[PDB]
Amino acid sequence: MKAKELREKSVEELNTELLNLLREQFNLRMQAASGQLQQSHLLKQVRRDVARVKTLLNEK
Amino acid sequence: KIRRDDEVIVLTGKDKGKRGKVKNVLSSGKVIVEGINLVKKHQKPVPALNQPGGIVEKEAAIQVSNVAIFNAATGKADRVGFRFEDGKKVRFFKSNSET
Amino acid sequence: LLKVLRAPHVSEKASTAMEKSNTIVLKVAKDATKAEIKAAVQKLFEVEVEVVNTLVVKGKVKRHGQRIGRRSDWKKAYVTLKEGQNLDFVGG
RNA sequence: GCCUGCGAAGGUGUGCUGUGAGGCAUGCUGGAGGUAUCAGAAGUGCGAAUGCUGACAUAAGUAACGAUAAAGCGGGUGAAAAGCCCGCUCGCCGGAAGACCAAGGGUUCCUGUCCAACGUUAAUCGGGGCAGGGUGAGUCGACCCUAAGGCGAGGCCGAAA
RNA sequence: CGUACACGGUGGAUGCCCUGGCAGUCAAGGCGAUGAAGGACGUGCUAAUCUGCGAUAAGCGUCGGUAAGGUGAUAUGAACCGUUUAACCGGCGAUUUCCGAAUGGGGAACCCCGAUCAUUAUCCAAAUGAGGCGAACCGGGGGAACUGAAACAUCUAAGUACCCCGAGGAAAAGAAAUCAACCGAGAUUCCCCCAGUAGCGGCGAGCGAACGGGGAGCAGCCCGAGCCUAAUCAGUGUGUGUGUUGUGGAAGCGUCUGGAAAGGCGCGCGAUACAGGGUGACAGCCCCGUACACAAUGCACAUGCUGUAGCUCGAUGAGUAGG
Repeated sequence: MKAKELREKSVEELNTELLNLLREQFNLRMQAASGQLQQSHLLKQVRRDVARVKTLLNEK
Repeated sequence: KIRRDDEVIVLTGKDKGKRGKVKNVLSSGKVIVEGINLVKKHQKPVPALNQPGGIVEKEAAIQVSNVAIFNAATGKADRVGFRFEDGKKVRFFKSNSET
Repeated sequence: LLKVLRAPHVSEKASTAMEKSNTIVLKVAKDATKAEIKAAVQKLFEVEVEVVNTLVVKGKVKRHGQRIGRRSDWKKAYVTLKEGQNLDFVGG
């Protein structure tokens, strides 16, 4: 997701997104579980995404 | 200067004649041209030199003194590849003297 | 819900448990008090937990020579469900 | 104003010259620079302070290892076993080398794999080296309180910590 | 077993090199209650250190620059990012945990609040100040001794060492009830000189100016009443130059030696560009770079402008002069 996408989203859409992403990062906690399916990319992106939406939420 | 985006033409080493694109430039002054490689033990097309060894520094290690990018002069070398968005660099590139 | 947890558990130790005895192992965040770990569990896991216990651990320095250790491990927490079902999969 | 990888400076051995300080040549090594003249610049040329620091020889392969004085005979494993393990025999300690703890120390605990270093001999042993694993209380303790006494604030004194 | 040498060793000197120091010069110069400096603990797939950040954690966003590669020092393995143009280098904004001047209270970083002093005061902390830090410079106070005098009580070292309080980027002084070669000079510091002179001193040892002159730099002005107003005050617009840093880009012959020439010899060339570095050996013409020009940042001080506003009359400051 890019800043452009978040801005277009509605106030509610940014809330459901943050909650959904928070859901992602958590299932991503499988790192400790030593899961294979895991991938460092999205793991590091989820924290940025939830951050971006959070910052734009403030911009609003 | 030399850029990894420029195609080079060897002229001295045993790889004299081979054409290829640079893969990276080191602070040491050695350049690796795409195509100039060696055959490892288990037959793996990986760039390097020649002599028995263990962990090692990749790249065939080529000297800029024996390579051939653009070089206005009576030589045997021919065409070479080269940014453009600069504009001013386009004028120099257009001049048979600068680049 | 989906806010605090890490690895379900490990080999023997966190295996002898959950075998048949109603108890579950799971790595929980350090900041995680008792409010959660009885929510974010019992919520996700198809069950209801009663007693809750959050442990704390950490190794230390040394182990080598003229190097540096100074660090700190991290701590999972046991949480007994209730006479029902064990998470609905992992276990016995 | 000259020399040099058709090889310098330095070093080792050797030849020659000067009363000498010193200069110079040859061979080997080395393998990069090094001089002569005149005119300067100098943190400029040493055996000789129970001198300072580091290194090293002789002394010497010489002085030293003892109340919980305990090991011995078979066997197992192993390339190797006087001190790793099994059995037997024989002993030591008893307010104690027994059991539970405070302070203090702090992973040194357990398992597996090893041993170059450590264990004043050896080690297939280890509190040694490496990699993992371990310390799950409402009623135990902390947490809470106060004693001698201390501190901060107001009051009072060139000034003030 | 004595000595010299040879081969090998020990050892590390020596010779050469040096990504370090030492010294000088030019430029530039403050940081913090919108809570800093420092420290602690964290943060990278693996990371123990250092560095960078800090839980949006060796990073996120915007603009500009730059450029096709890159994922800090580490040139590992895996993997990933980049042309929806990243890496990397520069302005402004957002976020900015806890302690810390912290300031509720206690406390070896952990638990609950504008603490203390003070001003204004709608006396409600309601509106504000102080309480810390910073290499050493300037100012204001307190003030030794060893030592010299070849003893020592003046003197000397000292008004130094050390103690206290406070400012700035700079401080103190200053327009003369002065000087005193005169029908003369004429605000104050500082530099040179005058002087090692005048003067002081068991006149023993030692101590020690000033006026003036030559320079640097120059500026003079404010308190009772009358009257009236272009100094001041408030606000607006808002730079030049200069200084610092960053940025744009082509080109290599012959013979000999050599593994390779940036060698020797021969020939030729550029220069508002007779710095340096790199490149298989001493390359001004092989590459960067240097003239040149551009860009960013700081400078921002100033100037211009709006509304304010002259000038006049008298006196001139006692517990002081002085004892």
